[PDB]
Amino acid sequence: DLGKKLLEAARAGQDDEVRILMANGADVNAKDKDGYTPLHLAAREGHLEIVEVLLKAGADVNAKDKDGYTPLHLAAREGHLEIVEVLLKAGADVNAKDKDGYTPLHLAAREGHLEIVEVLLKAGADVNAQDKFGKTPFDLAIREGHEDIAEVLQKAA
Repeated sequence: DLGKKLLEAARAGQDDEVRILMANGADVNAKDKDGYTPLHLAAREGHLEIVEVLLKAGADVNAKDKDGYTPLHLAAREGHLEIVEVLLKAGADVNAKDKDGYTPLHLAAREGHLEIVEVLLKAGADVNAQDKFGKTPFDLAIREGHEDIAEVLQKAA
């Protein structure tokens, strides 16, 4: 199964290998046991070239894993700025919620990725989105002391 191979190559950042598999018919929307697609894994790991290749192949940019995470959730959490931007351009739902109501903005704020927070805001991230605990990204920012993020978030309110 070429999908299972594309998943591993995407995670491993094996560009030539990803290239070969897709050039040879690999299912770009292959899912692993946890619902990750190659786009999730590449986005999480920071493999930009692979991300772009998958997107152009029409990979579902808003695919959800078993917990509702989109590739944008992962890139934003991990702090991969270039990947976040590429995902957004490809139509990523910037306000996608996971099973706990976490948006990419929540995750970026929680993690302290200011640059990503700003980029998410420009793409129309909802600063008022609440998670399962009724917390907004602003709340998460205060709860990690991310004051630069807290301020950016409050100005976008």
